Amino acid sequence: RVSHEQFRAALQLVVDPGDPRSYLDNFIKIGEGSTGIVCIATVRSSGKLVAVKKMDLRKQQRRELLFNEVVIMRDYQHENVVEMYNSYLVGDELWVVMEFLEGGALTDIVTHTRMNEEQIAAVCLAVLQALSVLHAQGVIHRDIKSDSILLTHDGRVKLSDFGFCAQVSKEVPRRKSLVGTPYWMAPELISRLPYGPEVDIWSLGIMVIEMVDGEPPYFNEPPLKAMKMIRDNLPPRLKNLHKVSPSLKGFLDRLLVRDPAQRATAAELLKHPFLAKAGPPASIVPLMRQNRTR
Repeated sequence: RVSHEQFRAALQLVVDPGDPRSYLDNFIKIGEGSTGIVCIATVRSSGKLVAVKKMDLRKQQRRELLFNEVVIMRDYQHENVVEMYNSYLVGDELWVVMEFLEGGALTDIVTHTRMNEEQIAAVCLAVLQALSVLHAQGVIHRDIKSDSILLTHDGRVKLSDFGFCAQVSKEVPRRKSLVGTPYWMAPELISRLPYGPEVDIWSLGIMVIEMVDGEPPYFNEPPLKAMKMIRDNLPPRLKNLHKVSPSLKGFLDRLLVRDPAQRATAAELLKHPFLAKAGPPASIVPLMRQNRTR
């Protein structure tokens, strides 16, 4: 029996108090996640562009996850993680004022264009460098996908949408809770078992299929049957298994391991040769819609 009020009071302390509508003006909606809207605003004083994630407290499936965002954006800061400026509380909504990422989402790049290996390797590297820090401090970002990955004007990768991450300790080292995007889920999570931080390594594997094949495995299928197939059947494979290098296939084989105990860790993968192909963040800039002619 956690009242809507008792909850608000819990956030009232962890957030920046006051009304952010005081110093922000140019509110226009850019996109929409499962949690809420990512409406972008302009500052009055600086005159700079910032993203403002509004999320309703009442309209939530798992309400106590709202903490994840802000609680990870701070205490877990990094070059390949999004920067949060502030976080306020308004009416019945949670407003998180964040850095504006000019490059946009990865979803756009993979669907419309085909990335070469040197670009794909750069993205995987940046994510692992972010994960290796999170996993080491005991964090599981349980919703890894192209939709959660944002890019800068440089093309520098930034992991985002932390709402679906989880904390683990020596007391509670694993979790059962079912969280993430059906298609990018690891089997042990789909099966509703104790899952450690290796769920993200499978999910990163599914993103590599998304990066190559444009969409993830069994995507055209319904959501419930897609999971049954990932859980029951063999590790999913690429359609373009002929175009990929010997290195990439060998890399992805360590990501898409069904048995979590056998599936590679974050630290392990950083040493893998494939990530030597990783091209400069500037090599992603041409593939960004802004510069795409169509």
